[PDB]
Amino acid sequence: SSWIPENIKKKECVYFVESSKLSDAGKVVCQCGYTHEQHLEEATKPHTFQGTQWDPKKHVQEMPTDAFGDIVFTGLSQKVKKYVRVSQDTPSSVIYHLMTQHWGLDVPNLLISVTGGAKNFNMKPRLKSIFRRGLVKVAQTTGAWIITGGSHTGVMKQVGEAVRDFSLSSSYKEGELITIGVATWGTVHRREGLIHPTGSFPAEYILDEDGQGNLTCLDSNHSHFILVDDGTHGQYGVEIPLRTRLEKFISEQTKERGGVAIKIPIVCVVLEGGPGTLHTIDNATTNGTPCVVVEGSGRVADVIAQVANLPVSDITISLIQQKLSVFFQEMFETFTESRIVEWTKKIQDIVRRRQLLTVFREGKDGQQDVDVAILQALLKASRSQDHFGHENWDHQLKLAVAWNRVDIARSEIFMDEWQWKPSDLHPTMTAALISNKPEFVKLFLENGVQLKEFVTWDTLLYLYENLDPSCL
Amino acid sequence: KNFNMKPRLKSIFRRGLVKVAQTTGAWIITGGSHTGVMKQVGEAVRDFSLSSSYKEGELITIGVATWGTVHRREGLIHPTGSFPAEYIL
Amino acid sequence: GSGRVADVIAQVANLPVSDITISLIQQKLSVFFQEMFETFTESRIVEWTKKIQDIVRRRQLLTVFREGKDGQQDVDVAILQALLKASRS
Amino acid sequence: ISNKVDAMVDLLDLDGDSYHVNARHLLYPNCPVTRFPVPNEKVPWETEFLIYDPPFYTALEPLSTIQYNVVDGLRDRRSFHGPYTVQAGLPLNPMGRTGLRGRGSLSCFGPNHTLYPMVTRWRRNEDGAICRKSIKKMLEVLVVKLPLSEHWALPGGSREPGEMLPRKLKRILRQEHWPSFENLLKCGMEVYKGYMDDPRNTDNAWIETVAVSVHFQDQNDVELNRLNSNLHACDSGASIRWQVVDRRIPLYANHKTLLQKAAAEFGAHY
Amino acid sequence: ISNKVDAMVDLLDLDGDSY
Ligand SMILES: Nc1ncnc2c1ncn2[C@H]1C[C@H](O)[C@@H](COP(=O)(O)OP(=O)(O)O)O1
Ligand SMILES: [Zn+2]
Repeated sequence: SSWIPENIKKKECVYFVESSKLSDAGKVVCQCGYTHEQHLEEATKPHTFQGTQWDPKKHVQEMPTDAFGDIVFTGLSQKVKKYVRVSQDTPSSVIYHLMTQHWGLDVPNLLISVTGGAKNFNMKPRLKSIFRRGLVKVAQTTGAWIITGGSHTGVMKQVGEAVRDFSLSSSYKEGELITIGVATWGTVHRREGLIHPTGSFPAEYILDEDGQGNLTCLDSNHSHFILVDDGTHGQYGVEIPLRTRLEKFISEQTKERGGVAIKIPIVCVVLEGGPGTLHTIDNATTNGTPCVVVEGSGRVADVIAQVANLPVSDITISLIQQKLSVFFQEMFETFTESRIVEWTKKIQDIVRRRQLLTVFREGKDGQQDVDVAILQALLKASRSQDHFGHENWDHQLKLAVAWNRVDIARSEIFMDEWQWKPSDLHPTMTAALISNKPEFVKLFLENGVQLKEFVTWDTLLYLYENLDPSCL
Repeated sequence: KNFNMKPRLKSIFRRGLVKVAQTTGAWIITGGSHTGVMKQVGEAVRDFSLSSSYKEGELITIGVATWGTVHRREGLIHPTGSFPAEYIL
Repeated sequence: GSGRVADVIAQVANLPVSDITISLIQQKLSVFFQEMFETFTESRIVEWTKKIQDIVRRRQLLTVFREGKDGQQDVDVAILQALLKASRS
Repeated sequence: ISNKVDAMVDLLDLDGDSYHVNARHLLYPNCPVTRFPVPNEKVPWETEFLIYDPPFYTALEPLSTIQYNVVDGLRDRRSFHGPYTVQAGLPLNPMGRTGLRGRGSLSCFGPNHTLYPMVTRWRRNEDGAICRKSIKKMLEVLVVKLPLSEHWALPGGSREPGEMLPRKLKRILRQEHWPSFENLLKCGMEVYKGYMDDPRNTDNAWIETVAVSVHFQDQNDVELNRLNSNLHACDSGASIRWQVVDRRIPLYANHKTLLQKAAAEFGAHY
Repeated sequence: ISNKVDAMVDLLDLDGDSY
């Protein structure tokens, strides 16, 4: 409570230009997004003549944050949920510093990310079933961290409703999942009351979806909340670069096993979407994240599906208009000619990096939950990639034994070689025994790891430490 | 002394050895040394011979080696004959 | 599948002797002559083509036993196939 | 039966511009600017750029007393790709632009030269045995890292006039061996001379490269490798490590395409 | 088995004045 407003800062607009904009339903706006009545404390008055035209970055300076605490809702959920306010230029290093010992969160083991459409979405049954089943299967095992925005809209709300569908019946009870929400301070309905000078921490946020009007209310659905600010009011799509940078930083350098480096497997999955989803995928691909698209979601899945493995050159603008009439139907009105043509750069950028994008067939390929697609993406972008080393190999298998995919284990053997010594498979078979899947230990015995030197005194003590609580 | 082991090759070699040696009067010809599969042919020989109805030696395994390539030659030479022929391994 | 000698003979047994060149020997010198490359010299590498050619051109006295796809059993099938090929035919 | 019918099903079911994009790098590094979309059908100059509003970031037209694309002294002021073209008053960089004009926050005017050296030392275990590659001889190429950087950088850069040493080879490296390697560094065949796909180029200037490929028959080949290493002492770098730079080296994305063509320097299989 | 053989049968069977 004494480390923040000291190491985490905020960015605001230091003067007003009152450009002639009505902000739809409203009474005049600067361009800052706020009004003259509430535009900081001295920023309402003009600071001499800095400039007669608005461009944010040249004049803005830094002031500390004022939004921190833990949100407790009236009746929706009687539990503690932490939230922090972050700036746009804040490095991810200090943010990870905040997560580990300032919030009491352990090191991640999986960093699946979910992005999708907000207030432009539609529902069908078996897609919902697939999404929910994949969510609980990936989140209940290991220490997977699911990263998603902040809002209660569509599949974005359904990820959380699946979270509590699993959490209502849980042996450990309380919170077995760490779901982090990311949103922009500008796009928050009930900001009044979320600001405190030093700290009070009731952080009351009633979910009043009726009075939101134009800014979607924050969900009651994410365990941790990240609320970014850039100086913009009601502008979505601002946190796209920062989210990608943060997830990357928490991807490669949070563990030091082996004495050099450990790269935690990471996948971002997209369902439906629009321009903001396109920007998210583009920034994610530029940073170096494997991405998977679930086909059939609508209006975004097919376009990426039928350009993923196709050559980049033949993808023309004309092809974009032929793809603009079937899966850009309801969003054609908001798309203008100067705005339509931005859909070819980002798609080309994502496609030409074929090592970080895969398509998940809904009907004919991988007819199962999202585990097969996610692990295929991880093995394609982890083992076959020219950048990653040999240390993380031991971690793809530890991830795979949880997903009980032994055909993939057979497949991955043929291209890697553990010529040094087979003894590196003892730690993974320790976890295989607790996961209890016998095909993996059968593979281990047929590979030739001898059980004579495996079970040691400390090894058997650790195995006896992890009996199944269900049995007597 | 230049060899490596893997399980199912060992199983195939051993199974073939006992099946071919236990039936008929097959003579298995092999060198003299305890190294690798060269040692494993013999270890299969005693793996079969330890449990045998006729007992004693049901197999005739001949070893061929060069006198030059013998470690403990001292004591293997006799003028006419004493025949304890002690050779500690 | 045994290693460093089995594949080389396997993929030259039924192949024509003429196309087996010295260059083919060096392409076979990098994958199954890895640990023995140090002891093999240029004057000693080239002796690996005469003996292989001599064994191969007598196709009636050499056979290859597939570990996985042909004769998936103990060595009896391969041995009897060799005996019938070199005995009756 | 149930799984053999499955194994039976599978097999009887069977029985436009691709040009440089890295130059037009979105999210230009070291600058807070975003680009308008310039598709792959919009890479050539002849196509009409409907939304052409390029950035004007320069942290100026310093064209006075400096003849661009001309023969001005021993400055390498000529573009090797034939005559240049001008678009109204502002000339266009051949191949493509990247998003910076003039000189920018760089060292000085002229070209942002590059001069990549390389050193080889035999692998000592007990007498100097060689660990080959899977197929052919993979000679131990080696690179170094900049003292404060996230990437490995060879001791090269913009060639200072009259010196030919880009301030990084003569310093923070070996001592008392400077004159020896300078003669060798100007004796070799190039890997590529021309504009190259990097997100750190300029519209008014570009990179002219000089490269030399040299192999030492012994790790003690005079003072080039043995005495140079014996007289080299940094004593300031926080981290140091030595590895053979195979496909595992995280160099520039610029350098991978250069290496794809420079693999022919030795003819070995990478 | 009974319906997969049926699904198997189908595809290998294959694999003047107009005024
Ligand atoms: N390949 C490259 N081309 C141009 N600038 C590069 C570059 N790689 C890195 N830079 C940038 C990062 C440094 O902060 C900056 C320093 O530039 P400088 O040394 O002042 O001039 P110059 O780029 O001519 O050498 O160069
Ligand atoms: Zn304002």
